[PDB]
Amino acid sequence: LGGPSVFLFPPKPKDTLMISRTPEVTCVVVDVSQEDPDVKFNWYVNGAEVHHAQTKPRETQYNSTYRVVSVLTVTHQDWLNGKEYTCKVSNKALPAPIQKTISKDKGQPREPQVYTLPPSREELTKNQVSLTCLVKGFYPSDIVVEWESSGQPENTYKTTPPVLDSDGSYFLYSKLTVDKSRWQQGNVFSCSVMHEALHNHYTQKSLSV
Amino acid sequence: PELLGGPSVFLFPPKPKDTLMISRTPEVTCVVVDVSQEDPDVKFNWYVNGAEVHHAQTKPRETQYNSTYRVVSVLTVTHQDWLNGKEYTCKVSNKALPAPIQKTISKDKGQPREPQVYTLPPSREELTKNQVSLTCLVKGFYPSDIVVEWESSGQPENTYKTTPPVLDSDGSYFLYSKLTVDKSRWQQGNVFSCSVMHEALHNHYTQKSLSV
Amino acid sequence: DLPKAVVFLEPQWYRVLEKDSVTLKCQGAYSPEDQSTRWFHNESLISSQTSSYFIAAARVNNSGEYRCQTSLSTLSDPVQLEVHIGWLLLQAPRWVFKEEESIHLRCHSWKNTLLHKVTYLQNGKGRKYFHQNSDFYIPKATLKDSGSYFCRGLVGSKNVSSETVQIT
Ligand SMILES: *[C@@H]1O[C@H](CO[C@@H]2O[C@@H](C)[C@@H](O)[C@@H](O)[C@@H]2O)[C@@H](O[C@@H]2O[C@H](CO)[C@@H](O[C@@H]3O[C@H](CO[C@H]4O[C@H](CO)[C@@H](O)[C@H](O)[C@@H]4O[C@@H]4O[C@H](CO)[C@@H](O)[C@H](O)[C@H]4NC(C)=O)[C@@H](O)[C@H](O[C@H]4O[C@H](CO)[C@@H](O)[C@H](O)[C@@H]4O[C@@H]4O[C@H](CO)[C@@H](O)[C@H](O)[C@H]4NC(C)=O)[C@@H]3O)[C@H](O)[C@H]2NC(C)=O)[C@H](O)[C@H]1NC(C)=O
Ligand SMILES: *[C@@H]1O[C@H](CO[C@@H]2O[C@@H](C)[C@@H](O)[C@@H](O)[C@@H]2O)[C@@H](O[C@@H]2O[C@H](CO)[C@@H](O[C@@H]3O[C@H](CO[C@H]4O[C@H](CO)[C@@H](O)[C@H](O)[C@@H]4O[C@@H]4O[C@H](CO)[C@@H](O)[C@H](O)[C@H]4NC(C)=O)[C@@H](O)[C@H](O[C@H]4O[C@H](CO)[C@@H](O)[C@H](O)[C@@H]4O[C@@H]4O[C@H](CO)[C@@H](O)[C@H](O)[C@H]4NC(C)=O)[C@@H]3O)[C@H](O)[C@H]2NC(C)=O)[C@H](O)[C@H]1NC(C)=O
Ligand SMILES: *[C@@H]1O[C@H](CO)[C@@H](O[C@@H]2O[C@H](CO)[C@@H](O[C@@H]3O[C@H](CO)[C@@H](O)[C@H](O[C@H]4O[C@H](CO)[C@@H](O)[C@H](O)[C@@H]4O)[C@@H]3O)[C@H](O)[C@H]2NC(C)=O)[C@H](O)[C@H]1NC(C)=O
Ligand SMILES: *[C@@H]1O[C@H](CO)[C@@H](O)[C@H](O)[C@H]1NC(C)=O
Ligand SMILES: *[C@@H]1O[C@H](CO)[C@@H](O)[C@H](O)[C@H]1NC(C)=O
Repeated sequence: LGGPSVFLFPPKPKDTLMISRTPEVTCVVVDVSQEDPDVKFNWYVNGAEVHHAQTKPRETQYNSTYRVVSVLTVTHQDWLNGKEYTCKVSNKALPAPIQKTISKDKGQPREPQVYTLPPSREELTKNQVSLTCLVKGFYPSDIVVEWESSGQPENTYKTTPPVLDSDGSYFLYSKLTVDKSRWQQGNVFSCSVMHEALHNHYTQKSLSV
Repeated sequence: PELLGGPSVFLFPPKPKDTLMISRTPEVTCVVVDVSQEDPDVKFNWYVNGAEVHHAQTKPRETQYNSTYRVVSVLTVTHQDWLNGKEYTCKVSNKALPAPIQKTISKDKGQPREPQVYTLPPSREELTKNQVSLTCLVKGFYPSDIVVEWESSGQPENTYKTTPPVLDSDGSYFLYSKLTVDKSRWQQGNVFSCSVMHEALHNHYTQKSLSV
Repeated sequence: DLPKAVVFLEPQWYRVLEKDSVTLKCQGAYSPEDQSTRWFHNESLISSQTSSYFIAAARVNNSGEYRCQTSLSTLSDPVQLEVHIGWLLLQAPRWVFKEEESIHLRCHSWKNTLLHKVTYLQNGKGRKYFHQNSDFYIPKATLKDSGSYFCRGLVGSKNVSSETVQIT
């Protein structure tokens, strides 16, 4: 049969990595009726009901159905150590509470070495050149590849989704477009990645010519 | 076991290597799943804008795991009938469905430009290792379904693993391929090639090989 | 002239499904001494003979326009019958609704199949969601309806929608 449905989502990596953005794990109840609502979240963190569970209102959805979201503020360390977080919801529509649990990719890590390729000499024929940031064999999928210029960000880049290599490690190529005028003047462009297997969770190489 | 509720149908296109290259048999496939204890039968009807069912030859029902006899049937295509842009429909019908469900796939539309193909060499700092990574950047094409292969003169290494096409900032796709070979072959002095197959490519082939 | 007979829809939905069952009734006379109803399909004559037409499996060659008339009761008036085929079906009593009345919408299934997570929409946006299958009684006309009203469900795992119906 059917009823309300729960979706447990992990923190977005840039939050958990880099101590400056609190990391939250959002629990989303969906298809929650208007008659028969009142959803009760029973949060669990490695065996502790943890009553800092901050929930939210009843969201208004085209399909009349309601949608409730509750964010639990997490710790940067407790996520990475491997504590298992867990949502348990009940509603008079559910004849047995629906519980689902998550806890970060539990598997043996690896380091991402960050190599940085340059434009091909023919591309310098085009109107804008493409700078490549290679990120070889790492673990796990979560990662934060980003480009920067001189001082602050560059947002003219598109990054390949993580691929699975022959050994079981994840590589990914980011790429960023730039004015041939801007690349030939000699501005230095730095590629910064953030993974849970890099001391201080932050390596960053640089490219020029 | 089962639980039932009304069968389903999935239609997949032909593999690009079979479309962009001749004397390859390219195909359209009708995967029908979730038939059950009712023993729902075959009945497959393929169309191009109304058509004949000669390229058909349904297979045998196979259940494997979950006790729902998978049924599949595959339709052969001319490499030229694709690409220009036909349609191809299924209309499969089961004695446990209201009205025969049907799906069509056709080709992707849209202006196809030719894929550029740049070739990138091992990173400066990547030479401090027994294994380097040759990189091939295929940027600027449209119809995603592209083929990328590597080779050394006349041998095909499965060393490479390639990124799936990723949408760029102008509707064109770009991808990356990585080939990890022992440095020796690199510095030693070999020539490695990145062949690219795209309907927007002269003879559907271009390779921008590289060496030190 | 004499009293008109009337056709009664059992149930009250003039939209059916290629496997749903309808039964038609006729009151007008009750043919005092001896009953007989004479039934009319698309302007013709069925040999039903009883006071009730029995349509177990509805199937297109069963739609059209219907009429009846017992041992008196003149001749019945024209009642329409549609027979769509599909999964969902937004059944209704009638569709002409002005001023202000009360509507009793139904999101029918097919071969009495269950329908999880049912929704009713107002020419796009929904208005009343239900977890299990039930009708959508709306009382006291909204004064702003009159857009395409359809419903969507879940027949096991299949994502099924309904063919639209315009009300006013
Ligand atoms: C009524 O309407 C509401 C909402 O309206 C609509 O909402 C969306 C869908 C749009 O269409 C809007 O235009 C519109 O307003 C409906 O609510 C929706 O219900 C569906 C399911 O019924 C949900 O789908 C699920 O989505 C999750 C992921 O959802 C993220 O990504 C969505 C698209 O990118 C996005 O819309 C979501 O909001 C959410 O976005 C993320 O949010 C977090 C939290 O803030 C944020 O940090 C993220 O950054 C953000 N994402 C991004 C990219 O930024 C999806 O994962 C679910 O898939 C699981 O389940 C599937 C079903 O089996 C399965 O196929 C998948 O593989 C996956 O399965 C699980 O995967 C893992 C790995 O194995 C594991 O846990 C399980 O083993 C596995 N299997 C199962 C069974 O769990 C799923 O598809 C929508 O999210 C939800 N919309 C919401 C919540 O906003 C509602 O259904 C409507 N009802 C009716 C009756 O009409
Ligand atoms: C009972 O029996 C089997 C059990 O097999 C099971 O297989 C997997 C799933 C595991 O769970 C195993 O443990 C288990 O044994 C089930 O049969 C399968 O059922 C699933 C879902 O019901 C189907 O999944 C669909 O798969 C397509 C893609 O399918 C290709 O790739 C799969 C891997 O990605 C592969 O498994 C398939 O075999 C198939 O592979 C292709 O095979 C052909 C020939 O065999 C070959 O020529 C191709 O080259 C090859 N392709 C590749 C890449 O290798 C996937 O696309 C479907 O997604 C649709 O549905 C989603 C949710 O509805 C939706 O989000 C998607 O967008 C998509 O929906 C469509 O989307 C587009 C637009 O967005 C559009 O077409 C439509 O609008 C929309 N809807 C539809 C209907 O098309 C989907 O995930 C399997 O194909 C199927 N058969 C298999 C695996 O052989 C069965 O489900 C079991 N019962 C239950 C209850 O689970
Ligand atoms: C009383 O009148 C009603 C109408 O007022 C009438 O209902 C009609 O019956 C016919 C009989 O089939 C239906 O015709 C179908 O029309 C659809 C369009 O929706 C077509 O797609 C169909 O074509 C198929 O049928 C042929 C035979 O299977 C195939 O050879 C052909 O290739 C197609 O596959 C089909 O012709 C019609 O939809 C209904 N409804 C109407 C017209 O509103 C009813 O039959 C009359 N009473 C009696 C006793 O017949
Ligand atoms: C029943 O349907 C078929 C479909 O065209 C038709 O040949 C036949 O005449 C129909 N029966 C009647 C009574 O109309
Ligand atoms: C499937 O049904 C849902 C309603 O639950 C609807 O929002 C969605 O549009 C349907 N599928 C697709 C592919 O749109």
